[PDB]
Amino acid sequence: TKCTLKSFTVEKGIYQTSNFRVQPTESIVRFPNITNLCPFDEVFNATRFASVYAWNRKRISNCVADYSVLYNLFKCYGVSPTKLNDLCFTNVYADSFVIRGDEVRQIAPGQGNIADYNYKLPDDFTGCVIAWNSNKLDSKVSGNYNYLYRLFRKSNLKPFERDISTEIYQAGNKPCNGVAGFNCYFPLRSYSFRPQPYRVVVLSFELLHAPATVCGPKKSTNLVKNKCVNFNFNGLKGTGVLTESNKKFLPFQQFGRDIADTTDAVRDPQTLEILDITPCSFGGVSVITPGTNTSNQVAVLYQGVNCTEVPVAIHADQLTPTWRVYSTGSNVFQTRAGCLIGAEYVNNSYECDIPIGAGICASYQTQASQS
Amino acid sequence: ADSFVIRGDEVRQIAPGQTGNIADYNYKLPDDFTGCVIAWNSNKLDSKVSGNYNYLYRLFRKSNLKPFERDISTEIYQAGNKPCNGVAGFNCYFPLRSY
Amino acid sequence: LSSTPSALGKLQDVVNHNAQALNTLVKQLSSKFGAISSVLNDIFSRLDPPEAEVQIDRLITGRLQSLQTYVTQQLIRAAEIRASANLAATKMSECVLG
Amino acid sequence: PEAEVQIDRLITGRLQSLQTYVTQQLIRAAEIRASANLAATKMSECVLG
Amino acid sequence: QSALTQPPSVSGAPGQRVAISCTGSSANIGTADDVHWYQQLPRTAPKLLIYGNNNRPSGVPDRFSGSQSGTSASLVITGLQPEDEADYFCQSYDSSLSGYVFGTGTKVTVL
Amino acid sequence: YICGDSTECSNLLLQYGSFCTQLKRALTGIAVEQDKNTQEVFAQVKQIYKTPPIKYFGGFNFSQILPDPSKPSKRSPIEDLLFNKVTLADAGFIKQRDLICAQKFKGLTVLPPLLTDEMIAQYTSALLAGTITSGWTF
Amino acid sequence: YICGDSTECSNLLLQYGSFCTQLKRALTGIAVEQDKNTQEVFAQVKQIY
Amino acid sequence: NLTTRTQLPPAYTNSFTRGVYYPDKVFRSSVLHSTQDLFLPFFSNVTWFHDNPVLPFNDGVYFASIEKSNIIRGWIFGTTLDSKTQSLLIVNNATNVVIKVCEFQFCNDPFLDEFRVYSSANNCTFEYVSQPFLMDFKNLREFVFKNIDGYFKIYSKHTPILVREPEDLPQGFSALEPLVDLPIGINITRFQTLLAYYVGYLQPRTFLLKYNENGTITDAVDCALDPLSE
Amino acid sequence: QVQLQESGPGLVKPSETLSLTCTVSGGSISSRSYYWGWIRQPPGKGLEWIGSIYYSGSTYYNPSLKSRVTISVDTSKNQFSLKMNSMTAADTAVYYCARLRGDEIYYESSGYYSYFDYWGQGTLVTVSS
Repeated sequence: TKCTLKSFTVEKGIYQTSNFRVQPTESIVRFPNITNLCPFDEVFNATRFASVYAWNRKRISNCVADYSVLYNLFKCYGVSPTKLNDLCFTNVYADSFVIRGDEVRQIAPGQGNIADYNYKLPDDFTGCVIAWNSNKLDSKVSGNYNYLYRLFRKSNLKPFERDISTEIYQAGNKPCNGVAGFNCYFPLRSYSFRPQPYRVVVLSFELLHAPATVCGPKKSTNLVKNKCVNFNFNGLKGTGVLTESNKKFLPFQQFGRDIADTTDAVRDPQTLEILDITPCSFGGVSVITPGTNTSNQVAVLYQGVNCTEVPVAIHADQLTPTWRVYSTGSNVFQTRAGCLIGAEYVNNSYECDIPIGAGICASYQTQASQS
Repeated sequence: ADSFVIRGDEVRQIAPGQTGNIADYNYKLPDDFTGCVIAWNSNKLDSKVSGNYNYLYRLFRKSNLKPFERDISTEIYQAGNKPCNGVAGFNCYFPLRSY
Repeated sequence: LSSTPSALGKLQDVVNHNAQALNTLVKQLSSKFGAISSVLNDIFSRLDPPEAEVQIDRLITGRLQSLQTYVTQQLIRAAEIRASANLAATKMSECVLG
Repeated sequence: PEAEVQIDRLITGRLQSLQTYVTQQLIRAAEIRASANLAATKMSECVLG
Repeated sequence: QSALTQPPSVSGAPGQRVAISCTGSSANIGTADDVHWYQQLPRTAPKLLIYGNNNRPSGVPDRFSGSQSGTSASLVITGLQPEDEADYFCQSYDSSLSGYVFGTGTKVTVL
Repeated sequence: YICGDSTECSNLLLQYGSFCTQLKRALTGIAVEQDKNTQEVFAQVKQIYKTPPIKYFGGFNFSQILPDPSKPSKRSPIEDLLFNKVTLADAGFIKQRDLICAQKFKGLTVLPPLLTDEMIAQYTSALLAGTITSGWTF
Repeated sequence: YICGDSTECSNLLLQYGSFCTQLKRALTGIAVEQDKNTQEVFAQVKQIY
Repeated sequence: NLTTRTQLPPAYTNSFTRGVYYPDKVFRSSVLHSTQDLFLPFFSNVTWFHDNPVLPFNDGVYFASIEKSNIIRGWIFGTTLDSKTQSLLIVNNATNVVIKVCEFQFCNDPFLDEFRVYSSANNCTFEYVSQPFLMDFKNLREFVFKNIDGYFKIYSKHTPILVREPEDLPQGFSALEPLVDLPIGINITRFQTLLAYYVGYLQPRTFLLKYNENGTITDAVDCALDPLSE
Repeated sequence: QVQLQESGPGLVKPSETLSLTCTVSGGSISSRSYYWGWIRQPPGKGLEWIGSIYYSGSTYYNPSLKSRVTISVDTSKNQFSLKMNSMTAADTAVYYCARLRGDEIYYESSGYYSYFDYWGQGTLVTVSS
């Protein structure tokens, strides 16, 4: 109260000083009980690859990825590479290919090669890529007879749209069918390197999910109910109590949403029940004092909470179950304004001295000592 | 004016929140950094086909770096879940690398 | 009073304005203000702090503007209710006490 | 990625201009409400009696 | 979730019509979708006997079918055979739990 | 309301600093002003007056405005009718599928008034007993 | 006022939420309030004398 | 096999309050949800046929069939219907459904008697044989075919009706529950059916949906439809 | 010619380790790309479902078997394994391997129904002893 009012003397009255909040006690995480590991040897190391204009998908699905082994062979999009290791999803889409040194930045969510004309990487890309430079190992002139580059067509394609037709296309003033002319060209030419193919490994991560099959290397813990806990359900972090919902979820539904843009309920990844996301109890703190000219004894009102959701046992609150750094008080009384700690309730009615709420007022009277 | 010799592939990796050969294994820049990082080509002083074995870096770490922290070790890093048992094998590496 | 449900409209408008201001403040929380997501946890779980910082600064300035707007309307309505209550106390003293 | 960065700026400024206008109209409407209540009271107590 | 009410037994006099039924809730059978009846001879695997509320698989004869309509599903068996003395089960797909609920069974006895 | 309360988002509201305290001061002033409004309207007397037990006032029947002792609310039939015609949406209580008052989980709480409905009804009863038994003299 | 005559701003103003709904309900309340003010001041007779 | 048939002029009918499906997988209950999605416009002109004409697929098609028994046994989707691009085929063959994405090569008038739908099925890339989509002129079947980038969403409903046989697509409301979510990466611009018949086209509109205590839609209002609805 | 072979021991004490393997006899039908399940039937009782697996993942479990024990499919060896670790006293029963329905090619679909068509012979396990 003194630091809020910026004074060493406090007048008589009730003062709103801080907010009562409850710490999470257990820090729990819930992942599906999987014991598999990702075979990254097939991911990083291979000898034959598909083309720059028609690449394929070696999808590593249902395999628990670890990203500390990334540098055994970078650019990263969507999620920064320090925290791909805690995300959870269902499938990993592999989108690997080969490139040229003048094409190292043209297959991207942003920046301009044959991939924009025959098979394209999306701009809304939520995966992380690996930039491997393989001239110093695979030393040769021609990469492959199936690796070819071109300059333009008459129209661009969508991401993952495949059209590898070998025909002259027209951006000029006349149609051409095997005819050279103004913007009638067939620029599809094969690679010829000088001192050597280069290779990129892409792992696209999906959205709009089923219940998740793949997680990070974090070890899941036990489920704690009816207490304020710090939870993590398949990447969904938060703090609150986990009670049973009694909600009619369909089996393909994994999350329930309230009025606001947040999650109200979540399906447990292991035991498949439905748990409410209810944040643990809080309220304003009101400090009732008769004035530092009169006394230093104060009473504390925790607004809008029960007397069971508040620190009552002041001798065991050095273990910090609450965001309140201290805990004082002797007498505990329940008021519709909140749980009042520090004032002894009497059955005698007096004129209102310090208002609290719902017909209850506080005063500093003689009972014989002052309290 | 802290000074050291890196490879050319990671000039721009002296920055907070970066992963790379020198970013997450040997040297880290703080998030509240005020100043400048200066890099230049040393082919007039250190143009060698073979490696300069007085200027090395580690490719692996066991614990994450602190800003302005030195970390000198000759230990052998274990990459896989299988124990290395002294002699380096599959997914067990001596972390120190050179140009 | 029983036959006309709109007889008590002056009090029901006060209740509806308070509940409607709070519900507007709740639906206003489900807005992006030009950011990529209205969820703070998503921006912290997908973006690095030099970009997550400006995204959440956009969201936090949205919530600052929303709260300042709500308190400005509450002060204006509190002035109106204070004028109505002063009129009610004047009518109590001059109609009931005399 | 630079366009809507500037458009967000200019929309925010114009939206704040509208919020300032609506707030001052509410304050002036309260003032005119008090003046009209006084005028109705004066009509009832000066004209009707 | 299940609410599957099924009679325990019914008279199985040969050459005579036998109608059996199971009734659940309005979430699995009342959606008019995915209710199966299974035939189980004793010490024999309970093969799929009829599906799709009336749809007959390969090998299952005629005059012996299903008449589901709404919450109640029912089989008609006109002309009971001596090889049809078995136990008949239901199975329905619910949307709230998908617990794949089964019936208690109607053990037909011939006389 | 601003931050999700499971996060370090609250470490950037210190960059603005004195703004949330200004709202908490302003809303506290509004709340104290509303309690002052109720106190100025209804606490016009310093004594709680009662009607005599024989409710005969020369043929004037006040039973629809005097409080009914047979009901636990201790209100008149008109007052019992008035509280039933207002669909009240306050949440000034400790008691915790979801209704509109699930907005409490976003940090929006409702404080209960200083005078309850029973105390306002007793002030009204005292005013009625005074103006029936004593005229304007009280 | 914010975007204009035919500037596509449905991807722009919808990102800020129901804010102009608050302006529209506020200005509508102000307009109804002045009509109520004129009604209370001048319409105090049950008959046109 | 190609077989000759008789061409007829089309008819038109009213849509009433019919053609509303579940837009998302999130289970909302006891609310009023405002959504901006593909829907059939209310009180629109639904094209009514009695033949099997080749019709366009203008970004989502509402389909309806009123019949006594199993007559219309499936659908055909694609851009071109020769052996040049891939296409989708859905056949409700008596006791099963067969769903194929292949290259295909159809005849001019595909129909079911025997099977004369196509001639070749080279390079089959998706196949799905399962419980037939068709269920129970008393029978009414509703489907919504929505081709989003990556997915082909089929929504279905089955209803026993007793109305007048011509011009009487019945009024009332029935939400269309999701039936199947095909993961097919093909372009679809045109569709055909296999042999009443109703085809309406979806448009991006704004709807208000009423979610009850059981999560089932029981009322839908279109603001665009009328000022009162707005 | 669709047959399902089943294997697994039949007598354990409570808190013991056991596993049931289900193999395909060699028919291409009910071999690789099908939905699968296990059915438990107590002696003297009716059928009741316990286990089901849909494509690679998407496992649905009985409320009795929700977190009780897991299930696995080795697709290449046509092996359908249901682990049986530390069973409670009510699991003395006959177990059946069963294919649902539905061939599917190359993708991961989304169907809202279920089946059981072909059934194994059934293996008896005893745990109350």
